[PDB]
Amino acid sequence: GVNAVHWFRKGLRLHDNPALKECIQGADTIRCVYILDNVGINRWRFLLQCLEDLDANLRKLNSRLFVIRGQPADVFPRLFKEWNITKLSIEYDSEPFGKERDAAIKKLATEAGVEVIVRISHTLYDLDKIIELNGGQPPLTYKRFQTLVSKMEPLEMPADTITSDVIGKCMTPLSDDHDEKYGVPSLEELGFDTDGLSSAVWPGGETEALTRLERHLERKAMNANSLLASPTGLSPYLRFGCLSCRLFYFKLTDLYKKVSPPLSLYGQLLWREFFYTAATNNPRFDKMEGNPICVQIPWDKNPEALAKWAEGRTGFPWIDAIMTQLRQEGWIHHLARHAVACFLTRGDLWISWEEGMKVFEELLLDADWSINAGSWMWLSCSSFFQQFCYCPVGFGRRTDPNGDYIRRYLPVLRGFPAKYIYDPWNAPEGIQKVAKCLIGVNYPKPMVNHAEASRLNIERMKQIYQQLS
Ligand SMILES: O=C(Nc1ncnc2sc3c(c12)CCCC3)c1ccccc1Br
Repeated sequence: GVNAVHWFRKGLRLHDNPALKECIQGADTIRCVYILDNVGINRWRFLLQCLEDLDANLRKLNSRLFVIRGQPADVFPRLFKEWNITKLSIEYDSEPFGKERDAAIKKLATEAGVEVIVRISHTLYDLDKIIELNGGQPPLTYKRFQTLVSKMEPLEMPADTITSDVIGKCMTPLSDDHDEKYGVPSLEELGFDTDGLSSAVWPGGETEALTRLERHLERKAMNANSLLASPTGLSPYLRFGCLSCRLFYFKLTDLYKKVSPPLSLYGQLLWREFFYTAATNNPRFDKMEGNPICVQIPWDKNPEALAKWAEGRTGFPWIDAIMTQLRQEGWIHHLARHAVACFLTRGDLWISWEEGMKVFEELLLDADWSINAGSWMWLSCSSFFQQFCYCPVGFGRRTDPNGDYIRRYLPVLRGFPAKYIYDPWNAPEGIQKVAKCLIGVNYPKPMVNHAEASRLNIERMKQIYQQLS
Protein backbone atom coordinates (compact mmCIF):
# COMPACT_ATOMS: atom_id res chain seq x y z
CA GLY A 1 0.00 0.00 0.00
CA VAL A 2 1.10 3.52 0.95
CA ASN A 3 4.40 3.55 2.84
CA ALA A 4 5.67 6.87 4.15
CA VAL A 5 8.87 8.18 5.68
CA HIS A 6 9.14 11.39 7.67
CA TRP A 7 12.72 12.71 7.66
CA PHE A 8 13.72 14.40 10.93
CA ARG A 9 16.47 17.03 10.76
CA LYS A 10 15.20 19.98 12.70
CA GLY A 11 11.70 19.94 14.16
CA LEU A 12 12.63 17.15 16.57
CA ARG A 13 9.17 16.98 18.11
CA LEU A 14 5.69 15.50 17.85
CA HIS A 15 3.83 18.75 18.56
CA ASP A 16 3.29 21.35 15.81
CA ASN A 17 4.73 19.09 13.09
CA PRO A 18 2.58 19.77 9.99
CA ALA A 19 4.88 17.80 7.67
CA LEU A 20 4.60 14.70 9.86
CA LYS A 21 0.85 15.22 10.29
CA GLU A 22 0.26 15.46 6.53
CA CYS A 23 2.56 12.49 5.85
CA ILE A 24 0.53 10.24 8.15
CA GLN A 25 -2.76 11.04 6.39
CA GLY A 26 -3.76 8.34 3.91
CA ALA A 27 -0.61 6.34 4.73
CA ASP A 28 -0.73 2.66 5.68
CA THR A 29 2.74 2.63 7.33
CA ILE A 30 4.98 5.39 8.68
CA ARG A 31 8.68 5.33 9.56
CA CYS A 32 10.35 8.35 11.19
CA VAL A 33 14.03 8.55 10.22
CA TYR A 34 16.98 10.67 11.33
CA ILE A 35 20.12 10.52 9.16
CA LEU A 36 23.56 11.17 10.69
CA ASP A 37 25.95 12.86 8.20
CA ASN A 38 32.79 21.07 13.01
CA VAL A 39 30.40 19.83 15.71
CA GLY A 40 31.51 19.69 19.35
CA ILE A 41 30.58 17.16 21.98
CA ASN A 42 27.93 19.31 23.69
CA ARG A 43 26.05 19.73 20.40
CA TRP A 44 26.24 15.98 19.73
CA ARG A 45 25.07 15.12 23.25
CA PHE A 46 22.13 17.52 22.92
CA LEU A 47 21.14 16.05 19.54
CA LEU A 48 21.42 12.47 20.79
CA GLN A 49 19.19 13.31 23.75
CA CYS A 50 16.69 14.90 21.32
CA LEU A 51 16.56 11.63 19.38
CA GLU A 52 16.32 9.60 22.59
CA ASP A 53 13.34 11.73 23.62
CA LEU A 54 11.79 11.44 20.15
CA ASP A 55 12.22 7.67 20.21
CA ALA A 56 10.61 7.36 23.66
CA ASN A 57 7.67 9.51 22.55
CA LEU A 58 7.20 7.41 19.41
CA ARG A 59 7.30 4.23 21.51
CA LYS A 60 4.28 5.57 23.40
CA LEU A 61 2.49 5.42 20.02
CA ASN A 62 3.84 1.89 19.35
CA SER A 63 6.34 3.40 16.91
CA ARG A 64 10.11 3.92 16.97
CA LEU A 65 12.69 6.34 15.62
CA PHE A 66 14.91 4.93 12.86
CA VAL A 67 18.47 6.33 13.08
CA ILE A 68 20.66 5.74 10.02
CA ARG A 69 24.23 6.89 9.35
CA GLY A 70 25.11 7.93 5.82
CA GLN A 71 24.74 10.55 3.17
CA PRO A 72 21.04 11.19 2.44
CA ALA A 73 21.53 10.97 -1.34
CA ASP A 74 23.06 7.51 -0.84
CA VAL A 75 20.64 6.40 1.87
CA PHE A 76 17.23 7.41 0.52
CA PRO A 77 17.48 5.40 -2.75
CA ARG A 78 18.13 2.28 -0.66
CA LEU A 79 15.33 3.13 1.78
CA PHE A 80 12.84 3.80 -1.03
CA LYS A 81 13.37 0.25 -2.31
CA GLU A 82 13.89 -1.55 1.02
CA TRP A 83 10.63 -0.14 2.44
CA ASN A 84 8.72 0.38 -0.85
CA ILE A 85 8.18 4.05 -0.02
CA THR A 86 5.93 6.35 -2.04
CA LYS A 87 5.69 9.31 0.40
CA LEU A 88 8.46 11.42 1.98
CA SER A 89 7.94 14.40 4.28
CA ILE A 90 10.31 17.12 5.52
CA GLU A 91 10.03 20.38 7.38
CA TYR A 92 11.24 23.09 5.00
CA ASP A 93 14.84 24.25 5.52
CA SER A 94 15.39 27.86 4.47
CA GLU A 95 19.17 27.84 4.95
CA PRO A 96 21.08 27.70 1.63
CA PHE A 97 23.00 24.48 2.30
CA GLY A 98 19.76 22.84 3.46
CA LYS A 99 17.91 24.18 0.42
CA GLU A 100 20.62 22.67 -1.80
CA ARG A 101 20.50 19.28 -0.08
CA ASP A 102 16.69 19.17 -0.18
CA ALA A 103 16.38 20.01 -3.88
CA ALA A 104 18.76 17.10 -4.58
CA ILE A 105 16.70 14.70 -2.45
CA LYS A 106 13.44 15.92 -4.02
CA LYS A 107 14.96 15.18 -7.44
CA LEU A 108 15.97 11.68 -6.29
CA ALA A 109 12.52 11.07 -4.79
CA THR A 110 10.65 12.16 -7.93
CA GLU A 111 12.77 9.89 -10.14
CA ALA A 112 12.00 7.07 -7.68
CA GLY A 113 8.28 7.91 -7.86
CA VAL A 114 8.07 9.21 -4.27
CA GLU A 115 5.95 12.29 -3.59
CA VAL A 116 7.66 14.84 -1.32
CA ILE A 117 5.69 16.71 1.35
CA VAL A 118 7.34 19.96 2.49
CA ARG A 119 5.89 22.12 5.26
CA ILE A 120 7.02 25.33 6.95
CA SER A 121 7.31 24.96 10.72
CA HIS A 122 10.82 26.07 11.79
CA THR A 123 10.09 29.78 11.25
CA LEU A 124 7.02 31.81 12.14
CA TYR A 125 6.45 32.93 8.55
CA ASP A 126 7.20 31.93 5.00
CA LEU A 127 10.51 33.74 4.42
CA ASP A 128 9.82 34.00 0.69
CA LYS A 129 6.66 36.03 1.31
CA ILE A 130 8.54 38.45 3.58
CA ILE A 131 11.18 38.88 0.89
CA GLU A 132 8.51 39.40 -1.79
CA LEU A 133 6.73 42.04 0.32
CA ASN A 134 10.03 43.93 0.77
CA GLY A 135 10.48 43.92 -3.01
CA GLY A 136 12.68 40.87 -3.67
CA GLN A 137 15.49 41.49 -1.17
CA PRO A 138 15.52 40.76 2.57
CA PRO A 139 15.59 43.80 4.86
CA LEU A 140 18.92 44.52 6.52
CA THR A 141 17.48 46.57 9.41
CA TYR A 142 15.37 45.12 12.19
CA LYS A 143 13.02 48.12 12.07
CA ARG A 144 12.10 47.48 8.43
CA PHE A 145 11.69 43.79 9.30
CA GLN A 146 9.31 44.71 12.13
CA THR A 147 7.38 46.89 9.68
CA LEU A 148 7.03 43.89 7.33
CA VAL A 149 5.94 41.53 10.11
CA SER A 150 3.28 43.95 11.37
CA LYS A 151 1.76 43.94 7.86
CA MET A 152 1.68 40.12 7.60
CA GLU A 153 -1.42 38.03 8.16
CA PRO A 154 -2.24 36.59 11.61
CA LEU A 155 -0.38 33.39 12.39
CA GLU A 156 -2.43 30.26 11.80
CA MET A 157 -2.85 27.79 14.65
CA PRO A 158 -0.07 25.23 15.27
CA ALA A 159 -0.58 21.77 13.79
CA ASP A 160 -2.27 19.11 15.91
CA THR A 161 0.17 17.14 18.05
CA ILE A 162 0.90 13.68 16.67
CA THR A 163 -1.32 11.46 18.86
CA SER A 164 -3.13 8.13 18.47
CA ASP A 165 -6.18 9.89 16.99
CA VAL A 166 -4.04 11.58 14.34
CA ILE A 167 -2.22 8.31 13.59
CA GLY A 168 -5.48 6.45 12.96
CA LYS A 169 -4.99 3.26 10.97
CA CYS A 170 -1.34 4.10 10.20
CA MET A 171 1.26 1.89 11.89
CA THR A 172 5.00 1.40 12.06
CA PRO A 173 6.41 -2.01 11.09
CA LEU A 174 8.54 -3.14 14.03
CA SER A 175 11.32 -5.71 14.29
CA ASP A 176 12.86 -7.29 17.36
CA ASP A 177 16.39 -6.24 16.32
CA HIS A 178 15.40 -2.59 15.88
CA ASP A 179 17.81 -1.20 18.48
CA GLU A 180 20.78 -3.12 17.02
CA LYS A 181 20.03 -1.88 13.48
CA TYR A 182 18.52 1.56 14.03
CA GLY A 183 19.09 2.58 17.66
CA VAL A 184 20.16 6.03 18.83
CA PRO A 185 23.93 5.75 19.37
CA SER A 186 25.78 6.88 22.45
CA LEU A 187 28.55 9.46 22.30
CA GLU A 188 31.17 6.72 22.68
CA GLU A 189 29.53 4.71 19.88
CA LEU A 190 30.25 7.74 17.68
CA GLY A 191 33.85 7.71 18.96
CA PHE A 192 33.66 10.79 21.20
CA ASP A 193 35.71 11.10 24.39
CA THR A 194 33.34 11.55 27.35
CA ASP A 195 35.66 10.93 30.30
CA GLY A 196 35.58 14.54 31.50
CA LEU A 197 31.85 14.90 30.80
CA SER A 198 29.42 16.02 33.52
CA SER A 199 25.64 15.79 33.50
CA ALA A 200 24.30 18.14 30.85
CA VAL A 201 23.35 21.67 31.88
CA TRP A 202 21.04 21.71 28.82
CA PRO A 203 19.37 18.28 28.48
CA GLY A 204 18.01 17.86 24.98
CA GLY A 205 14.52 17.04 23.83
CA GLU A 206 10.89 18.00 23.32
CA THR A 207 9.95 16.78 26.82
CA GLU A 208 12.55 19.04 28.45
CA ALA A 209 11.57 21.90 26.12
CA LEU A 210 7.85 21.67 26.95
CA THR A 211 8.58 21.34 30.67
CA ARG A 212 10.78 24.44 30.43
CA LEU A 213 8.10 26.36 28.52
CA GLU A 214 5.49 25.82 31.24
CA ARG A 215 7.92 26.91 33.96
CA HIS A 216 9.04 29.89 31.86
CA LEU A 217 5.44 31.02 31.27
CA GLU A 218 4.67 30.70 35.00
CA ARG A 219 7.77 32.72 35.89
CA LYS A 220 6.95 35.40 33.32
CA ALA A 221 3.50 35.81 34.89
CA MET A 222 22.31 41.42 32.30
CA ASN A 223 23.27 40.76 35.92
CA ALA A 224 25.59 38.39 37.78
CA ASN A 225 22.97 35.66 38.20
CA SER A 226 21.80 35.92 34.59
CA LEU A 227 25.28 34.90 33.39
CA LEU A 228 24.48 31.40 34.63
CA ALA A 229 22.40 29.01 32.56
CA SER A 230 18.71 29.39 33.37
CA PRO A 231 16.44 26.40 34.11
CA THR A 232 13.74 28.15 32.04
CA GLY A 233 15.99 28.96 29.07
CA LEU A 234 14.60 27.98 25.68
CA SER A 235 16.98 29.01 22.87
CA PRO A 236 18.75 25.62 22.32
CA TYR A 237 15.32 24.00 22.13
CA LEU A 238 14.28 26.50 19.46
CA ARG A 239 17.45 25.92 17.41
CA PHE A 240 17.01 22.13 17.38
CA GLY A 241 13.24 22.25 16.87
CA CYS A 242 12.44 20.62 20.24
CA LEU A 243 10.14 23.60 20.81
CA SER A 244 8.00 25.07 18.04
CA CYS A 245 8.44 28.79 17.51
CA ARG A 246 4.75 28.94 16.54
CA LEU A 247 3.68 27.25 19.79
CA PHE A 248 5.88 29.61 21.80
CA TYR A 249 4.40 32.60 19.94
CA PHE A 250 0.86 31.37 20.68
CA LYS A 251 1.61 30.76 24.36
CA LEU A 252 3.12 34.25 24.69
CA THR A 253 -0.02 35.82 23.22
CA ASP A 254 -2.18 33.77 25.59
CA LEU A 255 -0.11 34.86 28.61
CA TYR A 256 -0.34 38.52 27.53
CA LYS A 257 -4.14 38.49 27.27
CA LYS A 258 -4.50 36.69 30.60
CA VAL A 259 -2.36 39.39 32.24
CA SER A 260 -2.98 44.00 21.00
CA PRO A 261 0.51 43.07 22.21
CA PRO A 262 3.61 44.92 21.01
CA LEU A 263 6.07 43.04 18.83
CA SER A 264 8.74 43.22 21.56
CA LEU A 265 6.69 40.50 23.26
CA TYR A 266 7.82 38.27 20.36
CA GLY A 267 11.27 39.86 20.10
CA GLN A 268 13.16 36.64 20.79
CA LEU A 269 11.40 34.86 17.92
CA LEU A 270 11.35 37.88 15.59
CA TRP A 271 15.10 38.46 15.88
CA ARG A 272 15.59 34.81 14.88
CA GLU A 273 13.29 35.23 11.87
CA PHE A 274 15.26 38.34 10.84
CA PHE A 275 18.59 36.54 10.44
CA TYR A 276 16.91 33.52 8.80
CA THR A 277 15.29 35.95 6.35
CA ALA A 278 18.62 37.67 5.65
CA ALA A 279 20.38 34.36 5.00
CA THR A 280 17.93 32.32 2.96
CA ASN A 281 18.82 33.66 -0.52
CA ASN A 282 22.55 34.21 0.17
CA PRO A 283 24.72 31.09 -0.37
CA ARG A 284 27.82 33.08 0.71
CA PHE A 285 26.14 34.39 3.89
CA ASP A 286 28.81 32.70 6.05
CA LYS A 287 31.77 34.22 4.16
CA MET A 288 33.33 37.64 3.72
CA GLU A 289 34.63 37.47 0.14
CA GLY A 290 31.96 36.99 -2.51
CA ASN A 291 29.24 37.94 -0.01
CA PRO A 292 27.29 40.93 -1.39
CA ILE A 293 26.13 42.24 2.02
CA CYS A 294 29.49 41.95 3.80
CA VAL A 295 32.04 44.77 4.03
CA GLN A 296 35.50 43.60 2.93
CA ILE A 297 37.96 44.04 5.82
CA PRO A 298 41.64 42.89 5.79
CA TRP A 299 41.50 40.78 8.93
CA ASP A 300 44.73 39.59 10.51
CA LYS A 301 45.73 35.93 10.20
CA ASN A 302 46.99 34.64 13.56
CA PRO A 303 46.29 30.99 14.42
CA GLU A 304 47.99 31.19 17.83
CA ALA A 305 45.96 34.22 18.93
CA LEU A 306 42.82 32.55 17.57
CA ALA A 307 43.53 29.36 19.54
CA LYS A 308 44.05 31.34 22.75
CA TRP A 309 40.62 32.96 22.30
CA ALA A 310 38.90 29.70 21.36
CA GLU A 311 40.38 27.84 24.34
CA GLY A 312 39.93 30.59 26.96
CA ARG A 313 43.65 31.27 27.50
CA THR A 314 43.69 34.99 26.63
CA GLY A 315 44.78 35.92 30.14
CA PHE A 316 41.71 38.13 30.49
CA PRO A 317 39.59 36.27 33.10
CA TRP A 318 36.30 37.80 31.94
CA ILE A 319 36.92 36.61 28.36
CA ASP A 320 38.39 33.25 29.42
CA ALA A 321 35.55 32.50 31.86
CA ILE A 322 32.96 33.15 29.13
CA MET A 323 34.76 30.93 26.61
CA THR A 324 35.17 28.28 29.31
CA GLN A 325 31.45 28.34 30.15
CA LEU A 326 30.71 28.06 26.41
CA ARG A 327 33.02 25.08 25.96
CA GLN A 328 31.78 23.31 29.10
CA GLU A 329 28.03 23.90 28.75
CA GLY A 330 27.23 25.15 25.22
CA TRP A 331 25.46 28.35 26.26
CA ILE A 332 26.60 31.83 27.26
CA HIS A 333 24.63 35.02 27.84
CA HIS A 334 23.67 37.25 24.91
CA LEU A 335 25.82 40.07 26.29
CA ALA A 336 28.71 37.68 26.96
CA ARG A 337 28.60 36.83 23.25
CA HIS A 338 29.04 40.54 22.47
CA ALA A 339 32.10 40.69 24.76
CA VAL A 340 34.01 37.74 23.25
CA ALA A 341 33.04 38.59 19.66
CA CYS A 342 34.30 42.17 20.01
CA PHE A 343 37.54 40.92 21.58
CA LEU A 344 38.15 38.53 18.67
CA THR A 345 37.25 40.88 15.81
CA ARG A 346 37.01 44.66 15.78
CA GLY A 347 38.10 45.15 19.39
CA ASP A 348 41.36 43.40 20.25
CA LEU A 349 42.62 40.59 18.01
CA TRP A 350 41.44 41.86 14.58
CA ILE A 351 40.75 38.24 13.61
CA SER A 352 38.12 37.45 10.98
CA TRP A 353 34.51 37.05 12.16
CA GLU A 354 34.49 33.88 10.03
CA GLU A 355 36.88 32.26 12.53
CA GLY A 356 34.64 33.21 15.45
CA MET A 357 31.64 31.79 13.62
CA LYS A 358 33.42 28.45 13.14
CA VAL A 359 34.20 28.23 16.87
CA PHE A 360 30.63 29.06 17.91
CA GLU A 361 29.34 26.60 15.33
CA GLU A 362 31.24 23.85 17.14
CA LEU A 363 30.36 25.02 20.66
CA LEU A 364 27.13 27.08 20.78
CA LEU A 365 23.93 25.06 21.22
CA ASP A 366 21.52 27.79 20.08
CA ALA A 367 23.60 29.10 17.16
CA ASP A 368 21.75 28.31 13.94
CA TRP A 369 23.86 28.75 10.80
CA SER A 370 21.86 31.81 9.73
CA ILE A 371 21.92 33.44 13.18
CA ASN A 372 25.59 32.61 13.81
CA ALA A 373 26.78 34.08 10.49
CA GLY A 374 24.44 37.09 10.70
CA SER A 375 25.46 37.76 14.30
CA TRP A 376 29.21 37.63 13.65
CA MET A 377 28.80 40.06 10.76
CA TRP A 378 26.62 42.31 12.94
CA LEU A 379 29.07 42.42 15.88
CA SER A 380 32.19 42.79 13.70
CA CYS A 381 30.66 45.81 11.87
CA SER A 382 30.75 43.86 8.59
CA SER A 383 27.06 44.17 7.65
CA PHE A 384 23.61 45.38 8.76
CA PHE A 385 24.64 49.07 8.62
CA GLN A 386 26.54 48.55 11.86
CA GLN A 387 29.31 50.94 12.93
CA PHE A 388 30.56 50.91 16.52
CA CYS A 389 34.67 48.90 22.15
CA TYR A 390 33.95 46.64 25.15
CA CYS A 391 36.59 46.52 27.86
CA PRO A 392 37.76 42.97 28.72
CA VAL A 393 38.33 43.98 32.36
CA GLY A 394 35.70 46.63 33.07
CA PHE A 395 32.80 44.80 31.39
CA GLY A 396 33.05 41.81 33.72
CA ARG A 397 33.84 43.89 36.81
CA ARG A 398 30.70 46.01 36.35
CA THR A 399 28.49 42.96 35.68
CA ASP A 400 29.74 40.70 38.51
CA PRO A 401 31.77 42.86 40.93
CA ASN A 402 32.47 40.06 43.45
CA GLY A 403 33.88 37.92 40.62
CA ASP A 404 31.97 34.73 41.45
CA TYR A 405 31.43 34.12 37.73
CA ILE A 406 35.23 34.06 37.37
CA ARG A 407 35.73 31.76 40.35
CA ARG A 408 33.09 29.35 39.02
CA TYR A 409 34.69 28.86 35.60
CA LEU A 410 38.40 29.56 36.29
CA PRO A 411 38.99 27.84 39.65
CA VAL A 412 42.75 28.47 39.50
CA LEU A 413 41.92 32.15 40.25
CA ARG A 414 39.60 31.45 43.20
CA GLY A 415 42.06 32.71 45.81
CA PHE A 416 42.25 36.16 44.24
CA PRO A 417 40.21 38.95 45.88
CA ALA A 418 37.54 40.83 43.95
CA LYS A 419 40.00 43.73 43.60
CA TYR A 420 42.23 41.67 41.30
CA ILE A 421 39.96 38.87 40.05
CA TYR A 422 39.35 40.59 36.69
CA ASP A 423 42.97 41.82 36.27
CA PRO A 424 45.13 39.33 38.22
CA TRP A 425 48.37 40.54 36.62
CA ASN A 426 47.97 43.67 38.79
CA ALA A 427 47.95 41.62 41.98
CA PRO A 428 51.09 41.89 44.15
CA GLU A 429 53.31 38.81 44.32
CA GLY A 430 52.31 38.01 47.90
CA ILE A 431 48.63 37.88 46.97
CA GLN A 432 49.44 35.68 43.96
CA LYS A 433 51.44 33.38 46.25
CA VAL A 434 48.74 32.87 48.87
CA ALA A 435 46.27 32.33 46.01
CA LYS A 436 48.75 29.70 44.72
CA CYS A 437 48.48 31.05 41.17
CA LEU A 438 51.44 32.96 39.68
CA ILE A 439 50.48 34.98 36.61
CA GLY A 440 52.44 33.78 33.61
CA VAL A 441 52.86 30.32 35.19
CA ASN A 442 49.59 28.90 36.54
CA TYR A 443 47.44 31.32 34.55
CA PRO A 444 48.64 33.19 31.44
CA LYS A 445 49.51 36.88 31.23
CA PRO A 446 47.18 39.04 29.09
CA MET A 447 47.78 38.20 25.43
CA VAL A 448 47.38 41.84 24.36
CA ASN A 449 47.47 45.35 25.75
CA HIS A 450 43.77 46.19 25.39
CA ALA A 451 44.23 49.97 25.40
CA GLU A 452 46.88 49.87 22.66
CA ALA A 453 45.11 47.20 20.62
CA SER A 454 41.62 48.70 20.74
CA ARG A 455 42.90 52.18 19.90
CA LEU A 456 44.68 50.93 16.77
CA ASN A 457 41.71 48.75 15.76
CA ILE A 458 39.24 51.63 16.09
CA GLU A 459 41.43 53.59 13.69
CA ARG A 460 41.50 50.67 11.24
CA MET A 461 37.72 50.33 11.24
CA LYS A 462 37.29 54.11 10.87
CA GLN A 463 39.48 54.03 7.77
CA ILE A 464 37.33 51.20 6.39
CA TYR A 465 34.17 53.24 6.75
CA GLN A 466 35.83 56.35 5.32
CA GLN A 467 36.78 54.30 2.26
CA LEU A 468 33.16 53.14 2.06
CA SER A 469 31.94 56.75 2.14
O1 LIG B 1 23.44 34.77 20.01
C1 LIG B 1 23.81 35.37 19.04
N1 LIG B 1 22.92 36.13 18.32
C2 LIG B 1 21.54 36.35 18.60
N2 LIG B 1 20.78 35.27 18.95
C3 LIG B 1 19.45 35.50 19.19
N3 LIG B 1 18.81 36.68 19.12
C4 LIG B 1 19.61 37.73 18.77
S1 LIG B 1 19.07 39.33 18.60
C5 LIG B 1 20.64 39.92 18.14
C6 LIG B 1 21.52 38.93 18.13
C7 LIG B 1 21.00 37.62 18.48
C8 LIG B 1 22.96 39.14 17.79
C9 LIG B 1 23.24 40.51 17.17
C10 LIG B 1 22.43 41.61 17.81
C11 LIG B 1 20.93 41.34 17.83
C12 LIG B 1 25.21 35.27 18.55
C13 LIG B 1 26.12 36.33 18.79
C14 LIG B 1 27.43 36.29 18.32
C15 LIG B 1 27.89 35.20 17.58
C16 LIG B 1 27.00 34.17 17.32
C17 LIG B 1 25.72 34.25 17.80
BR1 LIG B 1 24.59 32.72 17.36
